[PDB]
Amino acid sequence: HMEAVQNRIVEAAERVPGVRGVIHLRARYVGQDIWADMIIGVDPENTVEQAHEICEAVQAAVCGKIRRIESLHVSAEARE
Amino acid sequence: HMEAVQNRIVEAAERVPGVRGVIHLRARYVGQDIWADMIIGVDPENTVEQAHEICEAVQAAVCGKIRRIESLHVSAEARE
Repeated sequence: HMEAVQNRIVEAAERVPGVRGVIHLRARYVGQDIWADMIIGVDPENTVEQAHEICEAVQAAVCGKIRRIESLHVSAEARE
Repeated sequence: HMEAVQNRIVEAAERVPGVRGVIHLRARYVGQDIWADMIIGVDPENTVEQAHEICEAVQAAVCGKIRRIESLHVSAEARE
């Protein structure tokens, strides 16, 4: 049941300003830890710099709320 | 490691309007489920009716965020 932990990741990410959905989330256990890779949607008219700031906020928010995560790589794509 | 689940319960409860701390939290596993009893602090000058509303909001907030909880009994005491 990774459903429970993935549901938490998504919820957490979605509550960060500028996230327009979670497009992708791959999470796996490395021992008792989670390592994850996520793609978020953002406004296409955000700058690249803003997109990088939103990714960094999501990394902070998600890692703050889900203490078992030990690696979280966040990227962004335009979403309408 | 019930520390992780109890930390989540407390955080969740503390973010509900009118909670002035978690005074007490007993949580235990009943199979894979959590059953818990909690006392929250509230403003002494809240009415008894308001205190009951805050308890009901905490029950909702906590059970909404921690899906493994299958019983949560919330009571209130005055806290300055």
